[PDB]
Amino acid sequence: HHGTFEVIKNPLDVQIPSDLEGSAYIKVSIQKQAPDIGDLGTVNLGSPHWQTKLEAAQNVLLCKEIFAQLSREAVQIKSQVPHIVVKNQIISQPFPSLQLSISLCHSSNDKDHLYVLEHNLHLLIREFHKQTLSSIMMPHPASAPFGHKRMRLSGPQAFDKNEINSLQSSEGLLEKIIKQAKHIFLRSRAAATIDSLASRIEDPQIQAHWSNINDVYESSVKVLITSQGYEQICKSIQLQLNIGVEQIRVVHRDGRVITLSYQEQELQDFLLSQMSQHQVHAVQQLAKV
Amino acid sequence: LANERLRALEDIEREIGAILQNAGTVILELSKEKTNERLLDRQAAAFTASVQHVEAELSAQIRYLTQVATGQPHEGSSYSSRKDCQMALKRVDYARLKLSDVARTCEQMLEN
Amino acid sequence: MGVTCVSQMPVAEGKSVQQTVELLTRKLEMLGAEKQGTFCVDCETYHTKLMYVMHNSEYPLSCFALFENGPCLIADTNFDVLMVKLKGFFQSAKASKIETRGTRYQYCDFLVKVGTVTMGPSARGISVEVEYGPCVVASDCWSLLLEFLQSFLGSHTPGAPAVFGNRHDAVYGPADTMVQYMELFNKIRKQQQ
Amino acid sequence: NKQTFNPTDTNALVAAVAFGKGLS
Amino acid sequence: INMMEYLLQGSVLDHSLESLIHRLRGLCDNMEPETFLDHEMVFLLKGQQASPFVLRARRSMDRAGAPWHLRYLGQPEMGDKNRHALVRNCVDIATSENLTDFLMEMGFRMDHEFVAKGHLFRKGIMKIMVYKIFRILVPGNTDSTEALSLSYLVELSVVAPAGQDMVSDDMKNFAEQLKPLVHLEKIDPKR
Amino acid sequence: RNQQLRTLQEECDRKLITLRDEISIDLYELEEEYYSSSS
Amino acid sequence: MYNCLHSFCLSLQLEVLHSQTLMLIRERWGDLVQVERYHAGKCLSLSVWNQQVVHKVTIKIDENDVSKPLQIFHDPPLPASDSKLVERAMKIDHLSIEKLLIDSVHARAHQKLQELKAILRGFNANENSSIETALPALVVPILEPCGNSECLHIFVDLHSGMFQLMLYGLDQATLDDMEKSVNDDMKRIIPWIQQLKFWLGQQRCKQSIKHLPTISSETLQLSNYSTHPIGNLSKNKLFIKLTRLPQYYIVVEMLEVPNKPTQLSYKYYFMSVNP
Repeated sequence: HHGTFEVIKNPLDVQIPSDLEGSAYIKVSIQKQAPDIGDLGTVNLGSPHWQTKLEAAQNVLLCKEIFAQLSREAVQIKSQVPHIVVKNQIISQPFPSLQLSISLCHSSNDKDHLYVLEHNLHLLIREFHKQTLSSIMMPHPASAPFGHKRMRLSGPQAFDKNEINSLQSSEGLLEKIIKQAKHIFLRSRAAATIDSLASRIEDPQIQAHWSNINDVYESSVKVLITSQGYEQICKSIQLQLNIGVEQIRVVHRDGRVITLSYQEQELQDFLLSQMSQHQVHAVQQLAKV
Repeated sequence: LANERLRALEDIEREIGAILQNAGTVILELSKEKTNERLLDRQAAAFTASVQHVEAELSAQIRYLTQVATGQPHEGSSYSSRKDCQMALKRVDYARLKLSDVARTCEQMLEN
Repeated sequence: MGVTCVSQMPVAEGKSVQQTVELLTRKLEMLGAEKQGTFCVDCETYHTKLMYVMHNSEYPLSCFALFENGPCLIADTNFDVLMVKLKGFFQSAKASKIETRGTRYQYCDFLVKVGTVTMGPSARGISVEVEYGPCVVASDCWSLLLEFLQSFLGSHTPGAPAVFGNRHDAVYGPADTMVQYMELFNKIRKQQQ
Repeated sequence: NKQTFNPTDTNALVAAVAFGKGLS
Repeated sequence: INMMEYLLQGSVLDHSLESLIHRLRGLCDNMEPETFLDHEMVFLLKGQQASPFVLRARRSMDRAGAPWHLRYLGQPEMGDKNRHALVRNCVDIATSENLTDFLMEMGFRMDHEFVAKGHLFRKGIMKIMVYKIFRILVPGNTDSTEALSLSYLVELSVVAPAGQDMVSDDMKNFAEQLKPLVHLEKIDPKR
Repeated sequence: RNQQLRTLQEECDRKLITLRDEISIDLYELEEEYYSSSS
Repeated sequence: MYNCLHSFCLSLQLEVLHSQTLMLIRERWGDLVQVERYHAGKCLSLSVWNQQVVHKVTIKIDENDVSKPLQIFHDPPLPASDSKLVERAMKIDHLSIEKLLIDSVHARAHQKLQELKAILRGFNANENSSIETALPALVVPILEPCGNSECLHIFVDLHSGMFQLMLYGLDQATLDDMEKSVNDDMKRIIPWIQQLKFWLGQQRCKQSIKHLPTISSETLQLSNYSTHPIGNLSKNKLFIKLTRLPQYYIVVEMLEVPNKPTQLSYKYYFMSVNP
């Protein structure tokens, strides 16, 4: 879409094309009450003024490409748990109790949200724009043709099939956003179960500390069970939990690893079974003292 | 860069100066008492020097354009860095909003 | 990249090649190995001294140029095209094309490849390759390799490949496997029968 | 009206990069 | 398959290079310059036939971790399909860092060396490269360098599979975009 | 234009990183203080 | 006056729709919906779920009783009969085609699922399979008390007809072969859902003894084995090696109760050992 505008003498004035005047923004959201297929109903909504209206039009022209990429990839490429699209919505089911919806909102077309995912969407599409216009492609030796560096290293430093396939990845916009949404959901439920346990039973204490460096796919905690006044003596149960995209990994202070799942009954029974052993180790560590 | 604009507007000044001084000369050569004939020569010299330096500057400018003209649209631009900076500003704004909200809930707990 | 050992299993005084191959594969599947594809190795010789050009299906974007004792090049796939351009200084030395074919098994960071060697249409040998993954220093892990080889071979177990003989702290690389393959191919083309 | 190349240079450089005339 | 290379060459005086660089920045893609620096060697093999075999080998002195590069270029074609650029058969190979020893053991002999320093630009599938040629004496060292002339050399190159018409026309148009400053022509390697 | 925009971006990034570190420190202290009470 | 205006009126609307379909054919949908006839000003017809992966809709006005709006006929394809999903592939008041294209295929899908449910309830009464009405899907249990995992989920995708399956712990190599088999006929689904029932067993066993010093395995490898009594157990059995003290085994054997198809019966055994 050529984006030509035109400028005319009045002190000065501009003329933007139609289809590009208003204000349009994307919106992603997670809920639980499933919606009807009733897609048609409802509607969604000191510098030179030419600066303001020009950049508003550039923003509108950007938000169209993102949704065109997402909506073509919804229908053209197969996945698991398929998708539906009518005009301006995408509806999806990562987990049997997670519905996310993506929606383009525009104001030339009228007759609770996760800001992180909307912010990340622009960066995904811009980093997709870069790699046809960057230094990696240029070849330092004058004789050599154009092409990515690693894929000319792969000749005289004999790479093999795994490295090659790890170097040519074709992953799309919906994939990564679904994955980030999943990890956010799973992390929030793990936090809620730990905190409900901490608030409901007070026979042994339970304490959690979260990490400080974090990613879009993983996270970690340290959980520690101690008695109210004996924190120095009896401290022999301590867990490192590592939360991924749909699993949980648990490492225990004595060389033992378990792998949970995205259901919270498993994790709610694990901690309880450990709070059952704390009391015996507590009596041992005081029978020494 | 800007020097080019400055010289062009100075040339505008000298254009109107040449018109003014020519009008002055022809004031002098109607009055019976045209005594300041040395100064009549002065105003003739003003006419002369003005016209030549004006035409000199414009001819030089045309030659300079004849060495810098190529007839193509010059498709460089600076859009990416501007998107990146706008992203960073709204990230800071998000931060400021969440901070104010925490502030008010702490404010209301400290007060009972 | 990992340490690799290449050897030849004798035909065992009877039967055919297919019977020995299926016995070895049955032992491997009994141990707990699993199929993960196939493989092929070829070689060609060139002369006006002798030059060797080899390809490996494990490294699909490389060509190996070898001398008997000289250096060794790892180029990309275009190298053979360059040979086609020469055509006046190096003959192809026809009737010297040999290949090994088979399937590859993986068992917990090990790679086992048992193949049949063909002089074109006729098969006259069996080759066994065992490669370890996480160790890059030659002879550092030689004990694990010996134990595994004694596990699925019993007798006929080789030992101490000559390429290891440079007793330094050098890093084992993928060009040494090609030296071992060239030596094995020379041995088979010498013995025949 | 100022000149900005020199065809004898062109000849020298081309005949010295297409084989080593002037470098040995 | 086989590939072909189309070439156009010219030169520019070094006291007007800034204007040419500004124009090339304005015409080419929106990418910053590279400023390469390469060592070059030529190997020749003299057999029974009159025409000896010739190969070129390059190395980058600026970026560490770049493999060596071989190149072979055949005789230009006299066919009358494209008549506005040098059309030749090229083969290019990326090679590990023991190329000289293997080439010497095949039978090749080194002939001459030089060092090239300049800038690089891309426009579509067209490669612009503007560089200055140095001279190497006392061949062991690479710091004994003197300039060869008072001018930089300019190359326009396109590499593409065989066939592939209407390419020399676009190269001609791009060359004519630079006519007041540089005059690019087809020139034969002989004198 | 490019140089000015990059300088502004760098300043914003630095401010966010320092804020995150300070909030983490306090966040660590708050959890410890809260998680060790008999309620 | 009314007749002339009504016509022109009923012709501009038709053009609006053809344009939209062509535009959609480029961007998103693409070579999955086709036009088969457009004589201007009178009617058009669209085809969907063609057998190059055969179903048609037609919009049309005709010359009698001018007071009628556009008419849609689903007669050639023949849609399922429900009093909510079928009077909503009728109204064309909203001027958008995709919001009609998807409702037709959605009302076909919500029936293609029901006659799978009928194959199942034929196989076995007293079932508990259920059907979701936000997205068209059927959830079927494999053992009797379970939770939202651990259950096979069957989806139909509106854009291309086919079936899509998932199970949480199942490996990819098996799902893709499940999928083809069931996408040739809707009654090899049964021979496949007694094998998985023997799959969910090993999953409920291994995870139960993971906090203990043991090594689970699905096959031990020992000579004798053809005269000893252990040559007379079933084929769905697990060996549990006790690591702290070697050469001791617990063997668990799973058998199918033949009275009713959603339980198993468990037998525990104790064995020792010295090929």
